[PDB]
Amino acid sequence: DPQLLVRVRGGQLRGIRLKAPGGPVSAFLGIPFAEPPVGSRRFMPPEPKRPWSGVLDATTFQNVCYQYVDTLYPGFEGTEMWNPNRELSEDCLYLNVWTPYPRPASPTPVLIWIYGGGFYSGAASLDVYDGRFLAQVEGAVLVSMNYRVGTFGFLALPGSREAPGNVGLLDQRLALQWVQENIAAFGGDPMSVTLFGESAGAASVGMHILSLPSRSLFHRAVLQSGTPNGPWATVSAGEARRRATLLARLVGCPPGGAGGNDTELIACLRTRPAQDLVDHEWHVLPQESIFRFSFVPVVDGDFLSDTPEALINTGDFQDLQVLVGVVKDEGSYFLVYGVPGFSKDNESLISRAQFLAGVRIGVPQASDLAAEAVVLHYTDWLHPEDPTHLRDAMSAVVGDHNVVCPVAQLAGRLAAQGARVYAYIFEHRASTLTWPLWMGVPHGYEIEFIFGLPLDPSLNYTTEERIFAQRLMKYWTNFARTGDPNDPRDSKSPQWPPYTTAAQQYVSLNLKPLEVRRGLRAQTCAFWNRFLPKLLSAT
Amino acid sequence: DPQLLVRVRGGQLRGIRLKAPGGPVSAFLGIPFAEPPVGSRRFMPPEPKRPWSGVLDATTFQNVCYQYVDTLYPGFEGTEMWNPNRELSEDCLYLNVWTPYPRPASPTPVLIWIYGGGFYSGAASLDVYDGRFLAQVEGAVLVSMNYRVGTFGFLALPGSREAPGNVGLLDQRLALQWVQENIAAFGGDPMSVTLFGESAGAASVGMHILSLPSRSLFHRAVLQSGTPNGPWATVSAGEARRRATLLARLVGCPPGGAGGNDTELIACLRTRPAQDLVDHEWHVLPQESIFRFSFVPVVDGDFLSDTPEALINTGDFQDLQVLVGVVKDEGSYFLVYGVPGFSKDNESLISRAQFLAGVRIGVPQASDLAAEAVVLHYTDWLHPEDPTHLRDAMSAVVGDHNVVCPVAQLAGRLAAQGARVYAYIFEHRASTLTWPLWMGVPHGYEIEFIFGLPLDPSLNYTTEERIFAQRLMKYWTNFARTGDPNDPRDSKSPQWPPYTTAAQQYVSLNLKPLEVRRGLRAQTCAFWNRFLPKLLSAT
Repeated sequence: DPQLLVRVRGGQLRGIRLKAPGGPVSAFLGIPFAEPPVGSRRFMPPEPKRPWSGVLDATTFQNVCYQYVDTLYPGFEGTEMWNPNRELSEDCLYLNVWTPYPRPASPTPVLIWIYGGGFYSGAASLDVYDGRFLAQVEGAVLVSMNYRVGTFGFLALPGSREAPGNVGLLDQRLALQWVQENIAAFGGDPMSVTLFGESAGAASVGMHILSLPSRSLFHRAVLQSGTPNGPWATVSAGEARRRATLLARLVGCPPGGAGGNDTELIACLRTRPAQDLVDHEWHVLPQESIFRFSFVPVVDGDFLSDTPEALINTGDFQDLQVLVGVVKDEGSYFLVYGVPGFSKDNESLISRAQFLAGVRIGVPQASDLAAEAVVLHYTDWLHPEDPTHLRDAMSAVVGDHNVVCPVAQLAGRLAAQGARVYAYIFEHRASTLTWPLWMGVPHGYEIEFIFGLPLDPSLNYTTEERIFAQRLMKYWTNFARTGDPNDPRDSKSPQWPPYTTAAQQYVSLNLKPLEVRRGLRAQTCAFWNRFLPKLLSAT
Repeated sequence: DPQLLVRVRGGQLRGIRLKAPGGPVSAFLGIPFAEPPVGSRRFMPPEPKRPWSGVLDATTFQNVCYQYVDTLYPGFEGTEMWNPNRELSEDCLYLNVWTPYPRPASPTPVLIWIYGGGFYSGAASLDVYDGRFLAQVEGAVLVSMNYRVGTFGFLALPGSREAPGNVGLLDQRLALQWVQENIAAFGGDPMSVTLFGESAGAASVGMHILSLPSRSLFHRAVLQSGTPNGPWATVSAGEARRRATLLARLVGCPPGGAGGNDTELIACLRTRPAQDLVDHEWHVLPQESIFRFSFVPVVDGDFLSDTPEALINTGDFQDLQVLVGVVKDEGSYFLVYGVPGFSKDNESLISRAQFLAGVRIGVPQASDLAAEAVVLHYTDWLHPEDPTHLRDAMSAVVGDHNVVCPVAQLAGRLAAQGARVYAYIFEHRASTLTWPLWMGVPHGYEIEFIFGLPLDPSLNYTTEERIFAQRLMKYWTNFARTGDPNDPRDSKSPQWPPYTTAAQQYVSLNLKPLEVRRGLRAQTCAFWNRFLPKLLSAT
């Protein structure tokens, strides 16, 4: 079947024909995009996959990059669903392609997805990132690649030749240059590349916009629940180094009282079993905390010329179309992972003292005064001990601090600089959600919908959820083709207005039709984005 | 007429028969309560008036104590109404008495009023403090004394024998001891003394509660728009001294490069024409500001054993009944007196920069960071330049900082310590009000109502206002007799609940019936009463 047989710039491939509810889909899973970054390649910028003979099989999902695996709640769908579903391996630089069966007629727009998992975990192989529905139904050419997370992706000794950092991003950039020079053959338009990701994938998409060289490889961008500018998606060189060598040292690299040879250091590191590194991953953070990750993009003054803050602050984004948004309760999920009093198993009605402590875990960089400021802001002084309030407060400190305000800081900075921005607030809690009611709509629970999982009848969502999904898919693909999530020409009732400095408009993405709103946590985010920082830089 | 002829502990007096709308009233105006504090008596604690021969005439209002006179808007009722309406003079220690004609049957409860004017101005002689209606109508024995304001009342050189401070308060205490030993003869009950005052009079009432010796002279207390604990009603010894000597020095006391003799200093000061002092009154403040006064009660460690803060913080007020409240816009009035952009003549739609400056005048003690905090808190980040918002914001910074939050800090501290507290928010703007609409209900515009001025038909308020007034008078006299502003036994519809730490209940005093509410500016006041201070004590 020529539908499943495609010649790529480096060789032939055989896809597989998948069956989505509305029909058939072509799927080319496992395409090498680079030479496995193993052995003396570990910590190195990726290299273009060499051309192969014969027909490369591409009927299946490849190995997940090497990464920590979540224990915490073993056998629990809520956590497991995020875990690797393929074998772990340093040989994981592959991407996927879904195209409607049969290949489109003309150059369809492409949706390149970037998975997220703190920069330390994640995989395109995942169920919720099943690009079949968006290709099947909205007739889109969808691509999802794997990029090195953890030490392998980001361990860096800034200035070094052999562990220079951000290589997990270069992985994604490489997948992008490949989509450029080969998506054509799948019926995709190399001229309408729309990047889109969640958590650190969103953060990533952000970095592509902030990085010159990534510019020519995409035209539109979506950033769900995450940005390049907050407190957790980048570290300085100094800290990077501090956590590289510290990690090295815990692994015996270098052995003895040796030193001053970054090369020997990396050479040594390059011999340790992958799992040895993952074993010490979490011991290099400088404080007890949540929503803070050990190995993530570093401000090298290369891939990022300066901090994302400085960049979105003075960049020229005068033409960029960008969709951005957030969910009802970003912070909830993270509380279970480390804030005394919280669990998925009870209502986590915490004490005040617990909440006071939470604030220091959740805002680890905060001095005392700054912590005080945060407590002032989230305490309800008519009921400073209501456990239910405290509980939700904790979730807000975390969610606002890491996701919401940073989103809003980016939305506004973008708009003010030229961007056409759109914003939203996912508020629908999936019926199927396995987390406790108290977490409401946790970080990452919009994905099932954007991808169109409710369209699968076996999965069993509600018809509303299904319709909902379709609506959501429609907005994305529409922003994808046009650069406006809006019903074509067809001005079908509710409209989605561009987020603007002055009006500050965003929409409620939920079961009830679009419902425009103004100001994304405006006060709260003024707290965080405007004042808090000066407090911190004083203390 | 024996009604108008009364023998007091020191001599005979002849009252005059006044005519209130509902009938006749006995009025004993001008009763010396102390020996004129003139000459070598200036700056000295007051002394009990010597007994006189014959029949002391008491048919008229005596001289207003020596004080600055407001220019600003000459001929304008809004300011003039506060100005002296009698001759100025250091010989002003007299009080007044209104009793219903004819003398009550049995010991009526007494309402002793304490006028307020920044501790620098004021007089019982004023029109709005006409105790005839409250005696006429609610059959109450009302008393209003004059106490030395300004330098004469408060200039102090702490530790000195001859200018020890707080003598204006001792004046009021003396009037109190007189009411004690003589109100009896006017049909008043020396056993049901209810102090009640506004602005610094309220602040004063507060100090009586905080001062042991004032305790035995009153049983209930009301504090309108003012408390002993805020930022402006007390100064330390050190500052007191600093402003005494500085004032002295500007007046040539002592002349030359002399010194180290507080006595010579005061002796010298004691020779300067009263107006010479008033002339330099306003030059000893340490910063440009508003709602800040030069000469006011000092924390001597005598009349006040420690700061009012410390006192309401650890005092035992377990039995005290106290009514407390505030008006819609405390801060408005003060803006005209010194905040660039404001005037009574235009809508004062200020610029942002103006508002930024306002904040430093209005919160003179604030460091930069603290000012920042205040700006953060009152700026509306969706419209940080809306002049109308800025305008009202300025008024709130001032009103919350000086009156509201301090009231709330006291209410709560009292309640928590045993007090039975009641609270309110006067929200009715008199129809007659001559200030611009933008000031809404300015500091001091409840007085007309509590005193019952609308009952006078010539004055021409609205019937509602009249009825309103009657209602208000009823609450006061009721709190006065019972210690509960509530309709007797007669549970006549809406009830006024005690302000409590937990529920934080207060009521809307306005045209529409009582309407209980919870939390007096709860967030805002948490800002000011809890956080702001630590910010300031850090900076």
